[PDB]
Amino acid sequence: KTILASETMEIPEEVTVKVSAKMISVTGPRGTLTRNFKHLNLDFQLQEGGRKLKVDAWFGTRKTMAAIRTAISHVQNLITGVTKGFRYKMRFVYAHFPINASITAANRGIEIRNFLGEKKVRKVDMLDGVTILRSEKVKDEIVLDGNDIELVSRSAALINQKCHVKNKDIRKFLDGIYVSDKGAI
Amino acid sequence: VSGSGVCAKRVVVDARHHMLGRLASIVAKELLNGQRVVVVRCEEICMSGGLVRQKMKYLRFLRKRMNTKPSHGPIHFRAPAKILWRTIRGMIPHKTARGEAALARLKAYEGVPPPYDRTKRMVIPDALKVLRLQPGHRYCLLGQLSKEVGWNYADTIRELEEKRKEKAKVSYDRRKQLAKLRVKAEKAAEEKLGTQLEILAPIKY
Amino acid sequence: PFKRFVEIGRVALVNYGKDYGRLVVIVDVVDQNRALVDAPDMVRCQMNFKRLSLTDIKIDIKRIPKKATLIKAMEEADVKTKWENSSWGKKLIVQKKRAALNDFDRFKVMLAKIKRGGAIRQELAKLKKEVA
Amino acid sequence: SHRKFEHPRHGSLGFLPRKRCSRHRGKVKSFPKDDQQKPCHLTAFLGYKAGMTHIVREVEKPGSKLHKKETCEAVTIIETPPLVIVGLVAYVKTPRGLRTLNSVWAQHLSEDVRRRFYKNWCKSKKKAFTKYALKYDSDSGKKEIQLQLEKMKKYATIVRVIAHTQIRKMKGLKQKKAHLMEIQINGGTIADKVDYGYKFFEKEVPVEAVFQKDEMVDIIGVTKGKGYEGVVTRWGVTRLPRKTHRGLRKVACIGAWHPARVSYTVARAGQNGYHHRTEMNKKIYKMGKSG
Amino acid sequence: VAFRFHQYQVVGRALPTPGDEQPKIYRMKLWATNEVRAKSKFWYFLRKLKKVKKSNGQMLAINEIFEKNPTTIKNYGIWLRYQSRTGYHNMYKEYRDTTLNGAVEQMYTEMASRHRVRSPCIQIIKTATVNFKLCKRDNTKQFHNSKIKFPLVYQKVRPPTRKLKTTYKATRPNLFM
RNA sequence: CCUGCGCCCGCCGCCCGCCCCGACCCACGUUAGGGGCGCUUGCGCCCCCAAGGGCCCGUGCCAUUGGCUAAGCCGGUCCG
RNA sequence: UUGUGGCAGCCAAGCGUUCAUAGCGACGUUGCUUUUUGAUCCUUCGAUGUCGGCUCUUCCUAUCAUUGCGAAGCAGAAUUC
RNA sequence: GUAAGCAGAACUGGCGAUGCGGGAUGAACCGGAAGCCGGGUUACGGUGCCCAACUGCGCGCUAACCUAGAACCCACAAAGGGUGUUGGUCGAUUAAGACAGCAGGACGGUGGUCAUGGAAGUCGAAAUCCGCUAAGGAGUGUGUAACAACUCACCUGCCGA
Ligand SMILES: [Mg+2]
Ligand SMILES: [Mg+2]
Ligand SMILES: [Mg+2]
Ligand SMILES: [Mg+2]
Ligand SMILES: [Mg+2]
Ligand SMILES: [Mg+2]
Ligand SMILES: [Mg+2]
Ligand SMILES: [Mg+2]
Ligand SMILES: [Mg+2]
Ligand SMILES: [Mg+2]
Ligand SMILES: [Mg+2]
Ligand SMILES: [Mg+2]
Ligand SMILES: [Mg+2]
Ligand SMILES: [Mg+2]
Ligand SMILES: [Mg+2]
Ligand SMILES: [Mg+2]
Ligand SMILES: [Mg+2]
Repeated sequence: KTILASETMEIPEEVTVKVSAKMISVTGPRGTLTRNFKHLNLDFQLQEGGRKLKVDAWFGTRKTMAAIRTAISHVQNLITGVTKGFRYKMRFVYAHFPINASITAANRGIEIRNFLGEKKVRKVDMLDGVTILRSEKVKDEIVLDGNDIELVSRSAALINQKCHVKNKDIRKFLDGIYVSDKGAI
Repeated sequence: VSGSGVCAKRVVVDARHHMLGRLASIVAKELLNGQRVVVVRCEEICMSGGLVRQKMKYLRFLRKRMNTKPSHGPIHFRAPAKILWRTIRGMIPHKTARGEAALARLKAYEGVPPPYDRTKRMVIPDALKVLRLQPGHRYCLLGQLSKEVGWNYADTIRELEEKRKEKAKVSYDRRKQLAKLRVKAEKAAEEKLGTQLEILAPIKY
Repeated sequence: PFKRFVEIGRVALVNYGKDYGRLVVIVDVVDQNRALVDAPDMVRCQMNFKRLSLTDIKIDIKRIPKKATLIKAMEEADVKTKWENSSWGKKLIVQKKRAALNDFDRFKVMLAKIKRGGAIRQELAKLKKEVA
Repeated sequence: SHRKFEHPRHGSLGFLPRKRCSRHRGKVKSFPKDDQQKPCHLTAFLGYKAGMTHIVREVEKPGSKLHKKETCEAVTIIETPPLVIVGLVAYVKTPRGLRTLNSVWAQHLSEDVRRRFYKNWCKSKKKAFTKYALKYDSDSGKKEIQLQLEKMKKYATIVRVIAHTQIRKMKGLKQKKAHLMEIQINGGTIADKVDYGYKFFEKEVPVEAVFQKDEMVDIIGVTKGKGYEGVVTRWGVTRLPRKTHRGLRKVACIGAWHPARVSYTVARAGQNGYHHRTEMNKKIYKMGKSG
Repeated sequence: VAFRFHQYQVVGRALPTPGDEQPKIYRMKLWATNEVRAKSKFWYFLRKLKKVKKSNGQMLAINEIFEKNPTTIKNYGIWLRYQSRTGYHNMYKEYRDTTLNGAVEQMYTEMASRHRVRSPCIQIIKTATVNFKLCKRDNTKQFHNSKIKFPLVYQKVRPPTRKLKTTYKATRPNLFM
């Protein structure tokens, strides 16, 4: 019912944004990230020659005006993933049994052993942009890094929900792999 | 809905991004009115309400079967062309001689088989998704529903369409060249004839 | 970006009703659905946006002009003759004229295009054979 | 009116109708999914069940009580003389399914395989393929046969060979009319498959070139026929008490009052045996090659 | 054209009795779809407010009120009393229309839409032309903006007349806002 | 494979029966966008609304007696 | 029809060694169900074979065990919602 | 009578005894009562298809991952909930800096107190003033058996709508 709702974001000058129909492709020193926004029913327009991306909702409701800042928030993550990148961190938390994390191939997967003394072996591959590396400096860490904040976050979540403790009171058997520092490097 | 009133031998309709119920209702009255209809690209028919609602609706349909003899029971078709035909049959009196004759005039296909690929394919504005659905309301494709309820010819229809669409695009380009040289001919002839074409100037666009 | 807006001074075709084919000037918008439209031949009245079509022409006015000021600004931007000679506004005019051909006129046009049709084909044959 | 005590249903609803098979030769209702990097092999044969006997072998299976022990096992012998490939068939993917595109036959077909096409061989003229044979002796005819091969290579998505058995080499079978089937070629491209099949026309395939030792195979065929059988043997339902009027060997209640119909799930009397069956994972213990 | 509703002055008084040869005269401004329904609603309020029934009363004059400047846009406020499914309420509204008749027609429509309230359940207390700079509702205020500009996000695709209706068309409709 | 006195195919001699009455027309894709054309390959130009268009001797009693005939167009037939 | 039979809700005085709501839930109150019985007498008295078991099939969920989960006065084992 | 398509009364009408149009279907619900026909127009009810009649012109509300919902009688749904969404009513805070979020911050007569084996406030906890100030209850849990700081309402710093 609101005639016009719009928000603007600035675009750093070491990256270039190429919005087509609603395909916002972003390119910079680290790589290229693309995302589909055809589902939004908004109006995207670069102004000042690519240095601002101004997004528009005509006659939207509260639900539809909620999309403006999500798209704006998403495009930030596409910007910052292509300059600095993203890096999640997970600690190994265990009471008695050490968990033996081992890489699969060229930092593209992990293979976690002995979790709660189980003989079963846990297999999880990294998504396209994500590499995994055991921390050289901290007691029990694995460090995930990549361009796409979402692919990095799903990989972090994959490894966490593959170490769920079953059958036992989880207020005491705290064992698992959890996200420690979720910042952007 | 009364009927087109057209004298075509048949009308080929490209059902892509039409609404199943609205398209079926238009087509049904045409068949009753004695017209013959070909409907192609039924895998591309759209249905309002998302896939989840439409899957649930279809699996309630699978439950209906004659308990003592399921082969006699309702016959659940998976292919989109047969989904379209039964939806149309629902809108026709099909247990009369007149309705049997109406259903005979209908042919429905997945994709665009010969000879209908080199034929002009009409669209029905009363059932188009752009005009009947508000952008931001869930919908699915009738091809998508069939894939998830047991139609095992989705991929072959996809393989065939890519080869056809490529084969049609070079024809687009071939006519594109032929259109341009004909246009330059238009000028070159229309300067050869001067005042002799004066009667056409006020009725041209 | 879009290329046509509902706003002050925008001239819009009336594309449905008994009044089909007239240019009006949006002089104030009442709500999200209804406009107030004034043209120099008619009484300023409110109309729905569903019965209009925004054109490409604009004139440089205030909100709610005076009829004399409206009549002036229409001519200063030359609203009528621009609509009449552009392809969109000429399609309307010809489609009226084609309707008004009597039977003898339709015959002499029928003669003209047969002669023109021959010209094109023999013109088009010479290009088709000249180019290889 | 719930049943007082429960027990699982007698018989399987998955093998209905329990009618006589429409086929004497077993039908391959699915071939192994193709793996284009494999070399061109065949996927099936036609054998003849000769009989049974038993072996005694010694097991290696650490953790089993049979480990380092003997065991006695029944085995079945299937006589499998070489197949003879007489033809090639190509298939193409259509929106309705798979379709035969074309087919090329060998020049020379034995009397046995040609008997397959007649219902009274002896009083016929034996003309089958007598004119298709002449396509191999004129350059215009050879041109067609070669052109048909090109068409298979050009469009086929699946290639099958036509093969017949050498029924005459089993004198115990009082049969001269060979059995004929289509056997799919897996592996290689379609160009590889067509070359593999045609190259090898009129020739013999041993069982070695397809099956190996200790591999698992499915066996397809029609079971023994037992005529018209009542519910106790046909379906396995229990007998009724001795003192029943009008007979023991039946099903007491064939349905409730409603629905007012007999359901397809209730056990009835009818044909028993001579049914089509596919039976999986029959292991191969020994291949016997003459010589 | 016709407005569905019309504004009326209705004038009336009690019957002259053997005392009070000059009973007191009352007036209202009423909304109805014709004079007959206007007179009927007058005798509704005057029975329940001033305790004079139509039987013991007398009708003096009835006049229709028209808009002075139909060609301009006025803002409007309407103070209305209505009945819900579980009681009675007071509600205030803002509307934009060129005539106050048009303003009232929208009000009944939005009551039947947003609240399922029917016309026999609404009593209009007070009507006014609230000049802008004092309009309260947010919907009405966003239109108090010279340089108003917006696209047409919804646009009907339809022939000028049904004469040009077809069932089939060669190409898809071509739309852009 | 295709009936030894049985059938099949091809040409013209047509006569019925049948349908029809100009029984003319292939882009994909989306619609908070797209299309044609040039040159930075992106920018300019022009066009965007309905096949509401184009095409076609479209004009001879389903069509007068004969001859002639360019260029152009449509059919049958030959071959590729 | 739903008194009675069976299942389920809401409020929360209290229990739960302290803590209304882990698990319960008094005094009150709202429903559902139609395997009980009662109430009724609409159908059938020129007849619809009237208990139970045996046999066989199918259907429901208001889920006992089996699969996947959530909570706990869940340390584990067991148990409960 | 808990009730019942239950039993018994009062006024009127209907069915029974009556076809016809509508409510998909129905004895009594809505319209309307009738010779055999032509033409016109209506009532109830309708106008996407079935199915005669608009995919008509307008304005809002609804998005159902429960079979969304959709016909007087009529083929139910209740108490009770929702930070789904849309409108209103009564109050409030706001540039004198509001709400959120983050916190250095909650200090002094003051453990005069309240437990004579414990508590400006911190197992616990009767309760009323005052000192400072843009300011902070002689503190319901900030958790230290006990003077230590972040997490309440009460003011400050950060934020600027
Ligand atoms: Mg109709
Ligand atoms: Mg029983
Ligand atoms: Mg049981
Ligand atoms: Mg047995
Ligand atoms: Mg006996
Ligand atoms: Mg009860
Ligand atoms: Mg009870
Ligand atoms: Mg009785
Ligand atoms: Mg009885
Ligand atoms: Mg009886
Ligand atoms: Mg009897
Ligand atoms: Mg009887
Ligand atoms: Mg009986
Ligand atoms: Mg359940
Ligand atoms: Mg009687
Ligand atoms: Mg009549
Ligand atoms: Mg609400």
